[PDB]
Amino acid sequence: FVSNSEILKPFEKKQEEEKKQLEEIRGNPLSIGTLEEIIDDDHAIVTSPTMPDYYVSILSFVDKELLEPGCSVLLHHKTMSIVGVLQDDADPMVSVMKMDKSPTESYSDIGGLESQIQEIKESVELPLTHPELYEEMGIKPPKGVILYGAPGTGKTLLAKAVANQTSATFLRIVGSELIQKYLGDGPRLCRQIFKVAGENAPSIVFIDEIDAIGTKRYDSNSGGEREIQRTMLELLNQLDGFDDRGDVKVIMATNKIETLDPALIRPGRIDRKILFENPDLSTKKKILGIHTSKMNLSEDVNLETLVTTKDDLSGADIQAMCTEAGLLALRERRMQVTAEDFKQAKERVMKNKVEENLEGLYL
Amino acid sequence: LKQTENDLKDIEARIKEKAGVKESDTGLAHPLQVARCTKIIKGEDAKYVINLKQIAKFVVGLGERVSPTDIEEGMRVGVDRSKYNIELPLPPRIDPSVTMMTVEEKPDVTYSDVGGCKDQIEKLREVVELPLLSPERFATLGIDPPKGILLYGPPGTGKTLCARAVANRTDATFIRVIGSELVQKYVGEGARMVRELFEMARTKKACIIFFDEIDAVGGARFDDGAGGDNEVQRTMLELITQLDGFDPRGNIKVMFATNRPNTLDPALLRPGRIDRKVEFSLPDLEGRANIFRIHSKSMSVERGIRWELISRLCPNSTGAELRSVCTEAGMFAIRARRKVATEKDFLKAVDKVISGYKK
Amino acid sequence: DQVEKDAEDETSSDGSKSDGSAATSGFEFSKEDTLRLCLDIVPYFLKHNGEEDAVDLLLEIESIDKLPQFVDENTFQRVCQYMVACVPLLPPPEDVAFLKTAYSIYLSQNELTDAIALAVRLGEEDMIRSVFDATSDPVMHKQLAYILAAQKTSFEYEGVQDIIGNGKLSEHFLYLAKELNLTGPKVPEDIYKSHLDNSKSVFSSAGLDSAQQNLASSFVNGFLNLGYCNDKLIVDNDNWVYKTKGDGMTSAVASIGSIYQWNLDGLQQLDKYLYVDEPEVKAGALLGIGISASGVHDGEVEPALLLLQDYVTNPDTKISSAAILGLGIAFAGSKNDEVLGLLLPIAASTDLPIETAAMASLALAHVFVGTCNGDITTSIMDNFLERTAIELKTDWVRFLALALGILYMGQGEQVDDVLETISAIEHPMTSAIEVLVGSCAYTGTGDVLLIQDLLHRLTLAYAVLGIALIALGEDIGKEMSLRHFGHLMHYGNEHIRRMVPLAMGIVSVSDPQMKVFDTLTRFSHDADLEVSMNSIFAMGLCGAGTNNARLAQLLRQLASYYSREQDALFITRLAQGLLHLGKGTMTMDVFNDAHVLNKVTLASILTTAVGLVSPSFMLKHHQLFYMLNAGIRPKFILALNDEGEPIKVNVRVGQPVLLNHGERAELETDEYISYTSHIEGVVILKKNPDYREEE
Repeated sequence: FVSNSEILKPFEKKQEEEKKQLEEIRGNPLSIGTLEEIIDDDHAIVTSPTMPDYYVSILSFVDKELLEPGCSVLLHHKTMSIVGVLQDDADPMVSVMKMDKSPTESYSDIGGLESQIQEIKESVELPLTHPELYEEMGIKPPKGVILYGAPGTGKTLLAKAVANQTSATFLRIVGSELIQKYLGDGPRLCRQIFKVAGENAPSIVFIDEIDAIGTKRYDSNSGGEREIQRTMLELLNQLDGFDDRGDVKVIMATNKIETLDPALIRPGRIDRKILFENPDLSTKKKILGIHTSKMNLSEDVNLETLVTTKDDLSGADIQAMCTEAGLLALRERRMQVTAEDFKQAKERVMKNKVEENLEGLYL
Repeated sequence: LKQTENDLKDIEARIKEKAGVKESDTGLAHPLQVARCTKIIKGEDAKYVINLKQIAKFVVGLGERVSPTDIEEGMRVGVDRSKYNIELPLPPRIDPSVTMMTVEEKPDVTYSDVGGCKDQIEKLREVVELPLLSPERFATLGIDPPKGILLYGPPGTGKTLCARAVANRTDATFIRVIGSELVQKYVGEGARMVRELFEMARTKKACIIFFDEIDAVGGARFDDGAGGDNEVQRTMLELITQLDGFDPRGNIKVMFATNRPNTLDPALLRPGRIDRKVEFSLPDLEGRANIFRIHSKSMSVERGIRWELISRLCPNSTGAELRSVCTEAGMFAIRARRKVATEKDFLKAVDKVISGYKK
Repeated sequence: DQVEKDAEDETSSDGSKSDGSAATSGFEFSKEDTLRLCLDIVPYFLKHNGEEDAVDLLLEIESIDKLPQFVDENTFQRVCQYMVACVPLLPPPEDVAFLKTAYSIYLSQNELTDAIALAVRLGEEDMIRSVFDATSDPVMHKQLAYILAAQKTSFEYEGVQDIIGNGKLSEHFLYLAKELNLTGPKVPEDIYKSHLDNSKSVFSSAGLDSAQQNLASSFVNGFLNLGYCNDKLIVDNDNWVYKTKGDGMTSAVASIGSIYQWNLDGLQQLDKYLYVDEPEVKAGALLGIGISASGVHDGEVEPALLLLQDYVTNPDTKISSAAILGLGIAFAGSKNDEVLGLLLPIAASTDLPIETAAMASLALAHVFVGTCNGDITTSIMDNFLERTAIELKTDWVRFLALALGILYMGQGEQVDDVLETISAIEHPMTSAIEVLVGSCAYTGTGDVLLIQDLLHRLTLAYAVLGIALIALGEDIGKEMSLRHFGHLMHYGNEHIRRMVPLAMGIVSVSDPQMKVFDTLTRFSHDADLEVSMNSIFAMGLCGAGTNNARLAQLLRQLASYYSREQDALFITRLAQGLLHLGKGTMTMDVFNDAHVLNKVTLASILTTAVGLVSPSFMLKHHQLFYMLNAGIRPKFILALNDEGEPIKVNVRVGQPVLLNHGERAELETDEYISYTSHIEGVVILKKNPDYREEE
């Protein structure tokens, strides 16, 4: 306040000549629109979301090189004349746009996935954190990454953990939003994804849970659609046309890649296929160590005691099993789970859950 | 001159607002993306008075007039979607589509990923290279070059660099128009760009007009017949009138690329327009060796590697997977911590392709 | 709440060596009833060994007097590991001053781990030497000597070097005669000079024809060939040397000094142009010797730089200009009253045709930085206000005040001499100096008051110096600094505009950022043509040591400048020669693993800010482009056995596939166990007693 009063305040107070009247003569009101075409004759065409498309003129504010068609600019309401230029982010691009900063997940909180960490790191984090390794080899790092698993563990923890170490903004695009059920929205929304990340590139593109655009079938029925056929082709042109050192990656995870277009596959652009694997007992020790730092455990029970019984659970239900372990202690009126509570809590978990039995009694 | 541009807002900007807006909006109404007029009485001769919006449509009677430059006032005179009478000479041809069409005269691409495609080059030698080199031979032969050449194969493979490989031997002009922007059902979008291709092809002889992803264009779609739009309805007429109807063959050629012939209108599929069909097959060992040695110059490799062995262990594969072998070879080298790619690095890259593809 | 309010108003730093004082004299800190609260939690965590959570209680309330009380008995080991990962930052605010009180209670004990933490952070002169008192192993003191040469600061000048550097026999010294030359860049730089012979790359250097365009070739000759000896251009074809006269001849031989740099002797190599006829030929000779002597102070087997002190004062014109700049770079780290006594009358009268004091103001700053002197700022203060002798022009008066932005570092209460100059003659740069001189009184940065005082200035050109220091050690002040740097690029004077790319360019090797690179669009073309010429030189310094990689975005700003005219050739080549500086592969390191900087390198950073006038307005001498050699740190890593003698050792390779003594490497992590104070770069490893190995 003291500095701005003795520095920035006298700058505007002492000398007032121009920049005050630039927004006056042209017009006071403002109606946002998009430039259709730009020329040197000081005339253009603007269209507001209400569709009052007219033919107006141009006055000199910014040079014509800065004015580009397809971006939101500074306009007038009634006369619709161009009063300036604005930022293009006001133009609606994708119906669902989620930009997350500082993701909470990291490599330490995802457990024993280091087998799959080195895979996702080499195709995403390694070219971002070490661009000189792929430059000396004279090769282009893979842009895409194929993932397998379930939401919350395989298709979630792996995506958010990389954005933390890469210091990139988390950008999520729903796979179903790529197809709006309208002809022409397929190629339009795909180009706008690379446009936001195509300036400073301080982010990484993430797409999860594709049950739709991943399968075009043979027709517009049986789960496929005709707009999906031509949308996956334009995404290929946007994948090859996109060129950088790896600051931005496109990570898409679906259930099956057999229905994908061999064009969009394009071997050499996507070198990474990560299939969901069943973790070993060492994975549970890393997940327990996080929650045992808060919840106190008895001295007679260590990390080797809880890992004894583990049946088909990777990383997700270890927290859910410890939730019941802390809930049973509330019945005994105590805030610290002791050895008597561990035995009765794990029996209520491992039992009465999975009805189907995989057993070697086929004999 | 620096301070001169600042004070013109007090003088010149007064008339520019009236001449650029009020004169255009006169009567409740240069690149033109919109045109309309409301309640205007003129005179029969260049009267216009047409509302381009689908609401309150107007026409023009009393004879026929042709004014391609300026019909009456310019400005709010326009056409856009529907044809009305004598308004045709002034279409709104302005559009920022310059990023779609790519015009390259005499490309220098010979063999990069198309190494081993000489089987398809021989298919393109008689129907492309022959009419674009010595067209006078057909006078002695008596036959005719095909009006068009159709490309077929795996999606996203062999439909790009193979078209520019034959263009080098012909010294022709390769014009690639991506059909992704022609997918729109907007009236007049498809027929306008196709018409301009034959116009520029008449100026310079021996040119190649290439349509990328004709499945995105085609002769008919669901929004053509079931819809009230002439998009693709008048576009096929441009291929029938220009190519087969009037424009010559050896001077003006047309090439298509599709993922399947059944997506095209049989009217264009019948002989006389689209005749030859080029199918992309899998290159042999000789084709894989010529592609790997070219990529080995860009990527750092060991001076003692031999591509005549590891490439032989891999069966016939697509041209897209061959570039993947060179990229995946460096990935195992990073894990092995080597400045170059040894012979063991290429072995792990091929085994990754064999286990995940089996093509 | 009482500590936070008392920390906002104080005349001193945080922490004290008196544990029995109630702090009731002068500024009041602890109350009368709070004396018992200081000992309350001490005995509880003492028996249970709960110092992990006990220090966290001190980190929140900022109590320096409790820490020495927790040390009594039981485990002195595990308490040291909890001090490294907790004390530096528990809360959002950062206070590193809690280690000062530990020097008193650990004075007779310390620890292997504790002596590491007492030599970092504040790094008091008595606290740095505390690692040598506890450890009696002479092998451990060898590895500590490689760190002391990198740290400098406390023990640099006479009393350790030139005295103990000849060897000493005692328990707490143990400094071998080899450890003097081997740790610093003295012997290894000559061996490393031979490795660059086979490691040389394709060179674009040439001699061209006319002396007018030889300035563009001389820039490519010296910087691209730095570290590599070239006898083809220097010996055979003199057209790029002899044809140049005046300032061009000074920069011509200055290119020769960098070619012969990092050699056993930089004098006899330049004796060809040392004494011939005119002082113009004699100018660059003494300039190149000081450049070739960068990194060495007392010599190897002889004090070669001691005899060069007589060339500081010369009545000749061109010699004195190139002697002060060249010798001022080589004399860094060596404190001598003879060099001080010569430079005081030169910078006093500021005689242009004779003394050439333009570089004399920065000579005192580049040499005596890091030492404690109150007389060096007193003579300049009296000459600043009164303008003694023939001093007239106000620019030379401002050049003194700009040079005053260095000497007060580490002087403590002696910064008052700078405050008197600010109140004497008002300058645009001196407005922000009075705020940042207080950081020397607190013996560090990162205080809540210091961060709040910087916000008082921003919400002017010099105030961003302390902001970049906090951004490197704290991520909280770093995230906001990127927002403030965008709004500070619009100002009347061009000082603040050119400091933004230079501050991020030096640290661009550790943490490159593309946000500042795209802001150079307005920095390349703004108003005056001198900005466009300095922009190419600024982008070259941002790209020195790294070829492309994340600097491809910086290369896009360079693509706008290719070729215009003959005079524009040297303008555009400014970035090209700096990208190929050191054969294109090198590193610039102003820091270490001790979380402290090097005051000698920081002085060269502020010296180029005050200097580099030739690419800017009012061109003085062409020798100002070679000033970057003062801050260039040699890139090497030694491979040593358990005895510290040079030998081939098989370990993790650095940045060059075979690591040996004097091999180029840098920025490489080391997970192997070392003796004392594990540090990256040069390190002496060992093996557990179960096996005998060199790894």
